[PDB]
Amino acid sequence: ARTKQTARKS
Amino acid sequence: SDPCPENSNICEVCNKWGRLFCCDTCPRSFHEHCHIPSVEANKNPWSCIFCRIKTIQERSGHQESEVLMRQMQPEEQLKCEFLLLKVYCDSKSSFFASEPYYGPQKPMWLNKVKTSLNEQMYTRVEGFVQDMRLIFHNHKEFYREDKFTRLGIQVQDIFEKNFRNIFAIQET
Ligand SMILES: [Zn+2]
Ligand SMILES: [Zn+2]
Repeated sequence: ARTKQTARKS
Repeated sequence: SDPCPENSNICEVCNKWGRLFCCDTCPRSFHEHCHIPSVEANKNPWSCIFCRIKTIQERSGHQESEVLMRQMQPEEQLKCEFLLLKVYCDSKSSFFASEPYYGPQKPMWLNKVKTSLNEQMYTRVEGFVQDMRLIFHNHKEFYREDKFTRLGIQVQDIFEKNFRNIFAIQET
């Protein structure tokens, strides 16, 4: 499964 | 660069950022443990619980007794997992997620039903529906404060409505 990295200040 | 540009930047359950798993048939994204069942990180292509429910639904009135009598076969297993996820998708459910604070005869919280259902500790649907209802029973037993009492009433109605909608139970 593909993954990613998100952030509140991004 | 964004590995999954056509997929969400926040989880579908808790609506927060972080390490997200991306579905390969719809644009949803889930934390590793916010999805139910927990994401099989090495499955390609991975479809989320909403797509698997759609596949089952369009290719599969009932009585509540008969539904509860059913053994936890992969369909019923996935429906219950989806019902519990639908409960998780409401903010009020955070009150019932962790192990509570007090002593009842048998405490029960959301994460423990997640764990038991994950380890397939239920042989029939009645076990899962019974632990879910046991959460609200104990809440109506130990808490009298008006705000949290109304809160548990609302979460109860949410579980029961999602329960009768997903398993297609008859009114009247
Ligand atoms: Zn999907
Ligand atoms: Zn999440």
